[PDB]
Amino acid sequence: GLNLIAAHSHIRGLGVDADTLEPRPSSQGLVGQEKARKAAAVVLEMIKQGKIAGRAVLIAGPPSTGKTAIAMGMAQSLGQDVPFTTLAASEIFSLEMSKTEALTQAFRKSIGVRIKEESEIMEGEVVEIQIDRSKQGKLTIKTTDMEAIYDMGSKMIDAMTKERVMAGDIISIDKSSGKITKLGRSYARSRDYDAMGVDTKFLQCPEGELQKRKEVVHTVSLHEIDVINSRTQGFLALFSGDTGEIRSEIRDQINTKVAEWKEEGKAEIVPGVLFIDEVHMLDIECFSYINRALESDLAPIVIMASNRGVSRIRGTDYKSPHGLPLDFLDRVVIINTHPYTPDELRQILSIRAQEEEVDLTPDALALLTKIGQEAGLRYASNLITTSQLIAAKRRAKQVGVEDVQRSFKLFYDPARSVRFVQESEKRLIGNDGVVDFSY
Amino acid sequence: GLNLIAAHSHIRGLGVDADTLEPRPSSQGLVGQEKARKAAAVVLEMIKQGKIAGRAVLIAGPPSTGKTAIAMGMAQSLGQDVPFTTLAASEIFSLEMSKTEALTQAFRKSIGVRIKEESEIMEGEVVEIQIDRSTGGAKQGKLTIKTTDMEAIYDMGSKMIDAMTKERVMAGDIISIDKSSGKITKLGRSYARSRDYDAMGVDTKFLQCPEGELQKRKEVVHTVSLHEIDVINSRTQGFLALFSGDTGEIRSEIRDQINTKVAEWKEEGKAEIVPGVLFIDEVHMLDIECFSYINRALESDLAPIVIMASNRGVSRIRGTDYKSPHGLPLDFLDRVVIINTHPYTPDELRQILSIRAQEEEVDLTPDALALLTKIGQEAGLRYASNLITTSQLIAAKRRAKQVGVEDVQRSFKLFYDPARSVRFVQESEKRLIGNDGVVDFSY
Amino acid sequence: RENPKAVAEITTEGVLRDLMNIARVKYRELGLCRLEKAARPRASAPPIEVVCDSRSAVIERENIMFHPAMR
Amino acid sequence: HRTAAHTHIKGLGLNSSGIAEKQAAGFVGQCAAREACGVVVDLIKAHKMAGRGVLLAGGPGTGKTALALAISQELGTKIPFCPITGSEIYSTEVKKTEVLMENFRRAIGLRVRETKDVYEGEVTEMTPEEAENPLGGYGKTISTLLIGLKSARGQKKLRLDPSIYEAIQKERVQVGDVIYIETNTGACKRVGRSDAYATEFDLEAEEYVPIPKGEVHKKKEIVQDVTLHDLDVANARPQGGQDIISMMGQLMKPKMTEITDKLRMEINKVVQKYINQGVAELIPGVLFIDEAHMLDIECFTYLNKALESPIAPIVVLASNRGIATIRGADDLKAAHGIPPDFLQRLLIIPTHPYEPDEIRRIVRIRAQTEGVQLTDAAVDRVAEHGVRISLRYCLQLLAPASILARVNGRTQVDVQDIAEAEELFLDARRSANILTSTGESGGLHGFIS
Amino acid sequence: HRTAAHTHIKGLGLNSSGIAEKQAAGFVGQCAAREACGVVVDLIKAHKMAGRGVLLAGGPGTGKTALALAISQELGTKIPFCPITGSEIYSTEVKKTEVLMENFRRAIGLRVRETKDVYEGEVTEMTPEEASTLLIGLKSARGQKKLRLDPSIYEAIQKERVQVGDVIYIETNTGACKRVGRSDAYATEFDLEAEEYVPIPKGEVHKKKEIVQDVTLHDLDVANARPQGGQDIISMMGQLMKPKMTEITDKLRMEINKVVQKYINQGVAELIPGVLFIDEAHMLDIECFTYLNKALESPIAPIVVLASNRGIATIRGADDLKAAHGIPPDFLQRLLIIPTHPYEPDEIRRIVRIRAQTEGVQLTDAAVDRVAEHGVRISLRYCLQLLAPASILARVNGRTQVDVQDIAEAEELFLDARRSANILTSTGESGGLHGFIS
Amino acid sequence: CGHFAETGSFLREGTNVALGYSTRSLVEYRLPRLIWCDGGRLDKPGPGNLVAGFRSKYLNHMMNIWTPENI
Ligand SMILES: Nc1ncnc2c1ncn2[C@@H]1O[C@H](COP(=O)(O)OP(=O)(O)O)[C@@H](O)[C@H]1O
Ligand SMILES: Nc1ncnc2c1ncn2[C@@H]1O[C@H](COP(=O)(O)OP(=O)(O)O)[C@@H](O)[C@H]1O
Ligand SMILES: Nc1ncnc2c1ncn2[C@@H]1O[C@H](COP(=O)(O)OP(=O)(O)O)[C@@H](O)[C@H]1O
Ligand SMILES: Nc1ncnc2c1ncn2[C@@H]1O[C@H](COP(=O)(O)OP(=O)(O)O)[C@@H](O)[C@H]1O
Repeated sequence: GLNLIAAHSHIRGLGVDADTLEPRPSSQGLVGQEKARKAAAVVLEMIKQGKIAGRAVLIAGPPSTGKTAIAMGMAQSLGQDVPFTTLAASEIFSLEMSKTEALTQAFRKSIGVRIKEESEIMEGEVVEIQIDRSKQGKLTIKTTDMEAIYDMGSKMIDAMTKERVMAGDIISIDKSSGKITKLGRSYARSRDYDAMGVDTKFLQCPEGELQKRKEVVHTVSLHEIDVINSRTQGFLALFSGDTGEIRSEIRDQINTKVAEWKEEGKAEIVPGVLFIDEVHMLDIECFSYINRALESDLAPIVIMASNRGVSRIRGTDYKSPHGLPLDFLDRVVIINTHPYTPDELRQILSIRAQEEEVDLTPDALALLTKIGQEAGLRYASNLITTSQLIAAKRRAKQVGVEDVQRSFKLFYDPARSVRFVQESEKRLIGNDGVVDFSY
Repeated sequence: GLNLIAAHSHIRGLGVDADTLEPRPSSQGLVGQEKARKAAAVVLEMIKQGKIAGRAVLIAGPPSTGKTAIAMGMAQSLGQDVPFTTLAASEIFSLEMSKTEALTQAFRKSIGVRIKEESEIMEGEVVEIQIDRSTGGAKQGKLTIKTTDMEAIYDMGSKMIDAMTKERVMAGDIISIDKSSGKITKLGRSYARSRDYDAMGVDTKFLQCPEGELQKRKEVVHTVSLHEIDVINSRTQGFLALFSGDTGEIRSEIRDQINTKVAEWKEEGKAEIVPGVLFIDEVHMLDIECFSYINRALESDLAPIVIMASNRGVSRIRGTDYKSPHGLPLDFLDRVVIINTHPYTPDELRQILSIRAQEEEVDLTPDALALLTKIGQEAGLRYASNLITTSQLIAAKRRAKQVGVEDVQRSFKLFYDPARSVRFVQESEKRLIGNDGVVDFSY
Repeated sequence: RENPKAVAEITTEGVLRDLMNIARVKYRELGLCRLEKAARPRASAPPIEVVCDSRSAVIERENIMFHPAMR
Repeated sequence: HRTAAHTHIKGLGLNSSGIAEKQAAGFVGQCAAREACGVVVDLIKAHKMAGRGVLLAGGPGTGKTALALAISQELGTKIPFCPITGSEIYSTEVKKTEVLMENFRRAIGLRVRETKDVYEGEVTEMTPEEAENPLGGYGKTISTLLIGLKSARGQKKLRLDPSIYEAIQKERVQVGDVIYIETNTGACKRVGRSDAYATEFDLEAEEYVPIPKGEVHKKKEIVQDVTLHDLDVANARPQGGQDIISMMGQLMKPKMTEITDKLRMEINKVVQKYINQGVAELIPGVLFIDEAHMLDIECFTYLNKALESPIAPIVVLASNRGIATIRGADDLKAAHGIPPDFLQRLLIIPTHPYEPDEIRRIVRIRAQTEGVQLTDAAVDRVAEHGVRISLRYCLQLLAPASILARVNGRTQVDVQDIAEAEELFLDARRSANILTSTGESGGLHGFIS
Repeated sequence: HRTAAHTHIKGLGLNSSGIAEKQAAGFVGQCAAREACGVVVDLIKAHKMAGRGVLLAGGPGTGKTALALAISQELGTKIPFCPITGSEIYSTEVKKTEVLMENFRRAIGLRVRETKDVYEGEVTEMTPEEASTLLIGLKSARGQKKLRLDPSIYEAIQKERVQVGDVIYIETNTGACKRVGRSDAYATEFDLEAEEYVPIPKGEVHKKKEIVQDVTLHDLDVANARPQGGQDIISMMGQLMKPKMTEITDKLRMEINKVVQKYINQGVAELIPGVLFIDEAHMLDIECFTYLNKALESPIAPIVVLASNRGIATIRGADDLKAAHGIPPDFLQRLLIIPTHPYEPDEIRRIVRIRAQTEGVQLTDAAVDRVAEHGVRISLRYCLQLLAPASILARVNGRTQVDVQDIAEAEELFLDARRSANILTSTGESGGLHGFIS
Repeated sequence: CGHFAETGSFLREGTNVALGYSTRSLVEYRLPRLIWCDGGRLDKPGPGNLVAGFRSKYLNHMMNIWTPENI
């Protein structure tokens, strides 16, 4: 389909016993990281129970230690039912709005408002419109399964006139609003005309009863209600962006009304998760805002990931662990992800090969595990796709060691690349611009 | 006219033997710089030949060594046949668009699409217009037109009668009509009808009648740049942004579509592509992001030749903190051949001053030209050239017909050269505000 | 559904109604709407136009630059 | 009427021979600089030259700006004098090189004959005529208006195009109004009601105006002064048509735009037609860039190309700085704060400090300019400042001393009133001593560093 | 046709087995790097994989951009190849992470095979059928045809000022129509009218032709983000009204992916993921690589090829961090890295000969020798730039071919940056009247 | 700063006269019909511009998320 195979496609959940939260050595695509997965499962429990507002959890560890994979597994195991905003810290440096607005919006995205509704919608093919003046009229609609005649009021005949409803059109009438919509024309009329206008499309005739009373559940972000109230047709801004630094007094009204809906039982508030990847790319002004943002009843749980050691915070010149302010880190609990043993690498490379539908020979998987130990998980992972293609070029049935070896010959790992950069430094643009182009 | 006398007004071309590319010792207003003028003529040849795309040439040399002069000489020796864009590198630091977008538009301006089209134009003196206007209007009407060689009468369609009334076309008016559009341009009033123009003031001009046939096909050769086609396609009056500015960053997929369509028109033979020149004056005002873009913009098939000038030595590249020749990064300079301009000898200064004394209406006495030449060696070509204008104004104050040594001496006394200006600064350091902000106002 | 602007227009003591019109009232009370103009543009021009020797261009000029539905 | 720093300057005070009179037109001294500024005035009045550069070079308070404003008076009112500081160039709307070009073209003037071709009369009939369009959804449209105009010596019936009816309609014209119509622009003005039926009992506060004398149709001619920049702005933000773009362009917020070279070049063609038609005189003027050291190296590098333009004003720079760092080019130091390759383009008029007797003369010129009648011992007192203190500090004391004398009931300023002015109103140096002595240590009562 | 820098590069020149031929398709050498690029071509054409990164790493002038344009030609015109420089993303309109998103989606293609039914003819009849439907009669030199028109296509025909005797173009399926003109059978309806008269169409009144249309996912974004073209006439005002880029929400891009997959399931559209190539990736900053890191994890992302010529260099936006290639080591782990090495003197000779015959220049053997000498001692790019000037100089000497004389003249008219730097060092020795500005 | 049609005679004008909108720009952008009419405008469908007709239908309707069937 349109979903291609990605880096985290094999991650299908968080892989824990739902009773004890004890992880198992592999399941749902994840391997190892047992304590981090158990901690992630404990966070997922308080996400799903929802009463604990505004906790912050940092996933800290070296590159290629499953910090993003665990965040994906937590999102998969949380399901579609609960909001899971996934934000790269780079996304907050908007030109169209301030960083604190951009953080506010991401916070607002992560709280759902859930509403359940039944409403009467009449949908069908128009058979005839009949009109009398002396205003009244009659409408004949069919499904595949019914035909009926409806009396139309004066305003309803006007709406039909304004919207140019013909016979053979498919129309919907929401009885709750009274508004007509034209969905198209019935495909039976495909021969009715030789040429058709640009805005015309054919449909199958509606099926079953003419007017239906489906029960539907709706979950909308607080961010959506904001942007809808931002301006007269603000819902269009939900797609184009095209929204300002929304006034705080609008959000003040919306929070007050959403509380009324929860008191009256019109809605259920569904607090979800914000995951900020590479949170060390935020600056001192983001972090100091997030402190106050977390300390509110409508704050989600915030997960975040960093691979930085002791490193300078952005927007300042002093260093700190993870690249984060200690004033901020005091509000955080930290999950640490470790490197992988060769046996855990061997499993992950098998899971990747299965997800990529690559049949490794046992020796190739062994050699590929050595490369994963010597050159890193991502490099050995990327050699799987490469060796499959090289094997296909020789029409091989299985990826042999010779296909991994040629993959290793053709594509350098980071360490071998850094060595190449050091070995050829005069042929390459230095940090001071010097280079020699000659032989 | 509206063109005044300006620093380059004497440059009429490159001054090179078109049969051999041998530079003549002086011609067309250029003096010396022979090797540089030969090189610029070889560039000029391959510009006209078109077959070579996206080469970049730097003209490098000390100030006042004729780098702009050679650039203006190439522009004057290309003329209208080839697009010629001049860009000061300061110009791309727009607030409307990113500097790589501004630099893209400059490359797009330098490729012409040449489109040849015909229309029947009808032109002559109006002998009569009858329009009945029968409550409504434009019902029916007849037009009589003559040249010196023919006369004809025409029944007009109603939307032509609107055009005639819109242009208030009158007996004796000399008009052209483009038939397919139906626009009417009044080229003038015929002299024989002058007395009928009782409302026209005495300042009014008159013309003789048009000559030959009333109707002929006139063929127009349009040249439109790729930038104009890009901007036209941006919005419902996109061309209107070619004047006001207020183009945004034009979307890349619009340009990519246009490149394909222009390749179709070329293959269909409907249009020709005419590669021009982009001249980037003082290119060292660009920064390291700009040079990285230029490196690959030059590799496009629809790239002009780019010509550049730099005053700079080994100098700090903008947007970074290290130094390179010309102030240009070495990776960019690898893509560039360099033409050097040298300092002038005293006789070449004498000739350039003589040329500048012809371009302004100045008579120099032989001793005044010798003194200005001496000042030219000592104080620079530009300063002595500005003493020419000053001396003529002093001579005119004393009502002299020719500029004498006395006038040049007054000029040298009244207006300091750069070195004496620096010496004045180096003496006045307590009265002039220093780099420390310190200054003493006491006597 | 919840906005003071609607309520302030129905209450008979127009207090908040006037507090919301301060700017438009005083602008008018200063006479700036009646004071002579102290400047105007020294030049004025109509829009630049494409000139194309075709009838479709003339129609499309009338459709856009003299757009009937906007007009 | 109000008195300002340069109110005493009236001109350069030169002889017909172009030598400076040692005290004339408000100046004292600077004679060599005033003579150089005279030759620059000659360069400007002789239209022949474009893009020559002049630098007034000299310490603060040496009269560089007085020289520039004296040039502005010797040129008179006809020639455009366009003063700016280098700090005006940093716009938030458009690139700083746009502002330079706008100022370059504001410094070139045009005087142009214009024929206004107009209809004027009392509206005596107004009758619209319309068509039922095909189903475009906006409904019927007025096809034309028939309007009757009455003047004192004629009448017309006009069948208007509907774009002129929209001018008539947005002008809120009625039958019985007096109106003016330009066939140039299609624009309409409601002049008033007729003086017929001018009954007092209208709340409408109408201006009743007499019937236009003469014929309904008129073809008056008037002479307009405009700059090239006025034409650029008119054509970049079109507003004189009755089309929808011109209409909406009056409702939108006005904003500056980075007018293209393409537009400016084609306006050169348009203006040169006016010259060849004999309806326009081109009158190039001067751009005075005060505080030119506040320009940056991008401004200066643009000025290279801008001055090479085949039309450009004369540019007069002023700078007050020694060897100083070029702004935007912290690697580069040069004299005057001007890039060394740009300085090559200019003629430099160095400007020198005043002598103590010149200061005495300036103090007396300035005192009588402000109307401060001032005793000779009081003049000597004020003129001992300017030597020991800046010249500006002298001139600034004259107004406090006048107030204090008048408050003391004196008709004229004595030495006492200056000696009180000296005490109430310090110079920078005495205040700088107060800082260094009081801020000699930190504390509750210290000055903040 | 014109000859740009790479116009001799026809492809990767790989064997059937994917081994590189030592000189083929206009490459010389880089065999190991051409073979590695061959596997990248296979990766792309398989269209199985999202978001794999590739890095081309090596000195300037080592052919990194030849290789990327060889890939682009191995993929052919079908597969979208989207080239940018890393400096192009610093837009003033929107955050640079939005600019990256727009370029990722330009690299994913969507192909629709549309049958166009065109009726072009003189309007012989226009009969309003209802009071909705129109019947129109169209005529060519070869017959006439009646058509039943839906009220929508009727009002399009009626919004254009079509009348009987006009010549029109109609697309039956799309509903597009154009007034081609007035038929010249009416050319004497008046002696003058403001009208354009065209011959009657002389072919069939009906034509059917099949056009394989290509769009991209970014085209679908732009069309869905805002009214485009004739939908938005007030755009003519500029300022607030012009079609600015806006920071598209991933709500929109997710909802576009839904609709696009619907038409893939109907079999109407074919998805074609392609390539985003970023040259001078060292011009990307730390925030861009931070975004790329996430964006490459999305299920749609194209294959990304990067080039860099930096050694160990500071990453932009974090001068505290120095890394190889100027690429953060965090992100470098994600990339398949292909090294490009310098050329031998004999390889320089062969490239000179390849480009000579591509510019149409022809050389003596000693002329090849002297140019190749400049390639070894100065730069490959310099010696190739000698070829065109030397041809002009030979031409104006009347010679049919370039010889040593014409190169020895070209090399003195047109200096390299190295000899130019020597001139700057000798002449800019002081800030004198004839010195270079420091 | 624009063109308009001058009245050449008052005596010959008469009492009933049609006032056309003559106002035009003196800046005057000549374009070939190949660009302005025959498919150099990418959005204008016709012969030659075979893309615009397809692209208009599919991007604005068929594959457009706001069409009611997609919504
Ligand atoms: N425990 C695991 N089980 C299976 N796959 C994993 C595991 N940890 C990491 N991976 C995979 O290895 C790659 C790198 O891990 P990732 O978490 O994305 O890196 P980082 O540690 O920088 O977040 C991804 O493709 C991820 O799916
Ligand atoms: N070889 C030459 N022949 C004629 N005029 C010249 C020549 N070289 C310079 N000039 C003139 O002298 C002035 C300064 O030269 P210019 O080309 O501006 O030098 P640069 O651009 O390198 O500062 C210009 O007015 C130019 O026209
Ligand atoms: N030669 C002079 N004659 C008369 N007044 C002068 C003279 N020079 C300067 N002034 C006056 O002294 C004051 C300061 O001079 P100013 O022009 O401001 O110096 P600058 O502009 O160089 O700082 C101004 O009021 C000016 O009119
Ligand atoms: N292997 C090769 N075979 C033939 N020609 C080459 C080869 N490599 C480079 N070239 C040519 O030399 C030029 C310089 O290489 P280029 O790819 O621009 O270097 P880079 O992009 O790495 O700086 C290219 O434009 C190309 O025309």
